Amino acid sequence: ATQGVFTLPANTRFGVTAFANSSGTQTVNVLVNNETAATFSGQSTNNAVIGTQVLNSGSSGKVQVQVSVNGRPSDLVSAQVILTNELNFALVGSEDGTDNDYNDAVVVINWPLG
Amino acid sequence: ATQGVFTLPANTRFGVTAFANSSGTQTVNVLVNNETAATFSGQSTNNAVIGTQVLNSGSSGKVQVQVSVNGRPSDLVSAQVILTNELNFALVGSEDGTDNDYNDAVVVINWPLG
Amino acid sequence: ATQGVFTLPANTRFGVTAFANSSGTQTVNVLVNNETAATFSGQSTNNAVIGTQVLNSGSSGKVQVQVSVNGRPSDLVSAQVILTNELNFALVGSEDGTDNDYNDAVVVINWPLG
Amino acid sequence: ATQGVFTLPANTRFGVTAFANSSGTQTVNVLVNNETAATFSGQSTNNAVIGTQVLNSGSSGKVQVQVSVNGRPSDLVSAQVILTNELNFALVGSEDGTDNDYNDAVVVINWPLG
Ligand SMILES: CC(=O)N[C@H]1[C@H](O[C@H]2[C@@H](O)[C@@H](CO)O[C@@H](O[C@H]3[C@H](O[C@@H]4O[C@@H](C)[C@@H](O)[C@@H](O)[C@@H]4O)[C@@H](O)[C@H](O)O[C@@H]3CO)[C@@H]2O)O[C@H](CO)[C@@H](O[C@@H]2O[C@H](CO)[C@H](O)[C@H](O)[C@H]2O)[C@@H]1O
Ligand SMILES: CC(=O)N[C@H]1[C@H](O[C@H]2[C@@H](O)[C@@H](CO)O[C@@H](O[C@H]3[C@H](O[C@@H]4O[C@@H](C)[C@@H](O)[C@@H](O)[C@@H]4O)[C@@H](O)[C@H](O)O[C@@H]3CO)[C@@H]2O)O[C@H](CO)[C@@H](O[C@@H]2O[C@H](CO)[C@H](O)[C@H](O)[C@H]2O)[C@@H]1O
Ligand SMILES: CC(=O)N[C@H]1[C@H](O[C@H]2[C@@H](O)[C@@H](CO)O[C@@H](O[C@H]3[C@H](O[C@@H]4O[C@@H](C)[C@@H](O)[C@@H](O)[C@@H]4O)[C@@H](O)[C@H](O)O[C@@H]3CO)[C@@H]2O)O[C@H](CO)[C@@H](O)[C@@H]1O
Ligand SMILES: C[C@@H]1O[C@@H](O[C@@H]2[C@@H](O)[C@H](O)O[C@H](CO)[C@H]2O[C@@H]2O[C@H](CO)[C@H](O)[C@H](O)[C@H]2O)[C@@H](O)[C@H](O)[C@@H]1O
Ligand SMILES: [Ca+2]
Ligand SMILES: [Ca+2]
Ligand SMILES: [Ca+2]
Ligand SMILES: [Ca+2]
Ligand SMILES: [Ca+2]
Ligand SMILES: [Ca+2]
Ligand SMILES: [Ca+2]
Ligand SMILES: [Ca+2]
Repeated sequence: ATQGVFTLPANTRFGVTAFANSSGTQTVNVLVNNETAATFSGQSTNNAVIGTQVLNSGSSGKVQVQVSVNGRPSDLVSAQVILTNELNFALVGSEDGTDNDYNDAVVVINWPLG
Repeated sequence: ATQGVFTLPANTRFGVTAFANSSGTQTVNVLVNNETAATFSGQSTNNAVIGTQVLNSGSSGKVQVQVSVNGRPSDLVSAQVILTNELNFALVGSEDGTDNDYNDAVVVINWPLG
Repeated sequence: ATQGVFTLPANTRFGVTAFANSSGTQTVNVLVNNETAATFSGQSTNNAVIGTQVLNSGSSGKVQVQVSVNGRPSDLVSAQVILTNELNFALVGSEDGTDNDYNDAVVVINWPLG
Repeated sequence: ATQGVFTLPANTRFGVTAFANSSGTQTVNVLVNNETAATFSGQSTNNAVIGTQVLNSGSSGKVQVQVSVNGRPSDLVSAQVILTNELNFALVGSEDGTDNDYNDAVVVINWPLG
């Protein structure tokens, strides 16, 4: 199935934060309405934050996360979970290698903000 | 129900990260096997990452998150989600006020690392 | 925090299924737009299905699950999970006793159908 | 990523329930320790419960869901959710066609029971 694609409410600010757990430099691209809105880059094996930003979901609300490492797209796993009918998490894990730990870049999207 | 309590695998490193979305200064306490292991604080209405840390779950794997604002416990919501039977997120929201956005402090725990 | 309340897309059919795991007879009510839409009751300690129905979320999309045992409201815990940005689960557990298993009535809502 | 594979606690009873939403007849197989322990088949476009069963995770705890339509495997999506650190849902959707609704067979596993 497609992974890393989420429909947010329109015109809504959301947070996006990425963590790295890999020897490879992770490049995380966040696309809003099909256009690149943020790009994070970094390397850690200790869950460092490699980027955080606040974005607006725009007219459609479409948000897509993509991850690549040494020019190759990582395999993604994702889900959205909603707590108390209010608090939304869009979660992505990614795998750049052969161990299927799926933590190589971890991306958390959360809304609402404020 | 009790919220903000998670059983992790024993002797496992995990990340804990907190975000703020409130006019009130948030204080986030992270307990591991019933003793404080990390404390984060800050004040933002734009999702600032007020703290992030790597901890070890220790022998019994018990991790608890508590949130307070001006000495008053916040009401918590939480859940754990597991992707591809590998990648774990323990999620907490909290409410310090009257609007029930539950984002006033948001805490994300992730494992495994590395 | 409020539990067992979910906002569905309007005019959408959804399934609701309830299971029992308790010595007490479980009464499960499903409200749509603040009005009773379905009621199930039964008793099992081995996960029997005590009710299943297809409902329409109607003009409001507002769905609430309530659980009680002989006039005593059970404590609920709930969350919504979305897979591949398409497949939705609204999940409820409930506790009628002292063991905090939260399985005494379990309610699963899923959409879309068809 | 692998989907539909879950690690349960050993020697633990769990419920498994399957729903259908497709013109095609769904075949759902639930494997415990790599052998089929339950099978359900049926056709519905209205979320029929094509089967429910209580199984034991046995000595290994590995549980796998497979879905096919006249022998053709369906693509799966899955996740596990844990509420109040005690109530577990393992969730599966599947796609047999071209519309990406992922509801063609839906499988929910819950534990603990009793
Ligand atoms: C009927 C039965 O199962 N008897 C068991 C006894 O079971 C208890 C135990 O399950 C407790 C857990 O809190 O709950 C008692 O029931 C209370 C109700 O709880 C609900 O139903 C339960 C069955 C659980 O599903 C629970 O999660 C639910 O919340 C509650 O709603 C109600 O208001 O009050 C009830 C109590 O009045 C339930 O009776 O457990 C004992 C100890 O395990 C069993 O005794 C043991 O039996 C084994 C054989 O299996 C053996 O004989 C052993 O020596 C003996 O101690 C008893 O059979
Ligand atoms: C039988 C039926 O429902 N006929 C409908 C027609 O429905 C389509 C549509 O649902 C597509 C979606 O991809 O799938 C067709 O079935 C395919 C199988 O898909 C599975 O079953 C489906 C019912 C869905 O659940 C889907 O999610 C499943 O994956 C697939 O497994 C198989 O390999 O191939 C199948 C054929 O492609 C299904 O037939 O939809 C049309 C258009 O909406 C309906 O026609 C409209 O009917 C209304 C009245 O309701 C009115 O008459 C209107 O004018 C007319 O266009 C048709 O009745
Ligand atoms: C003074 C100001 O900025 N006014 C804008 C107003 O802001 C409100 C509104 O957000 C309400 C929502 O309940 O909360 C008030 O703040 C609370 C505070 O709530 C916390 O902080 C908020 C910013 C928000 O994040 C809440 O979710 C959070 O719980 C409480 O903690 C505190 O005890 O009491 C204060 C005061 O009541 C905000 O001041 O929002 C509107 C709507 O956008 C704007 O028009 C105002 O300019
Ligand atoms: C540290 C390690 O990084 C990543 O794996 C890399 C991979 O991206 C790259 O292409 O190739 C190397 C060498 O094989 C990988 O590193 C090894 O990964 C092993 C596990 O598969 C093991 O961790 C070795 O210690 C590494 O040298 C990640 O995909 C991996 O999860 C892990 O974080
Ligand atoms: Ca990896
Ligand atoms: Ca890794
Ligand atoms: Ca608030
Ligand atoms: Ca807030
Ligand atoms: Ca109970
Ligand atoms: Ca019970
Ligand atoms: Ca389909
Ligand atoms: Ca379908």
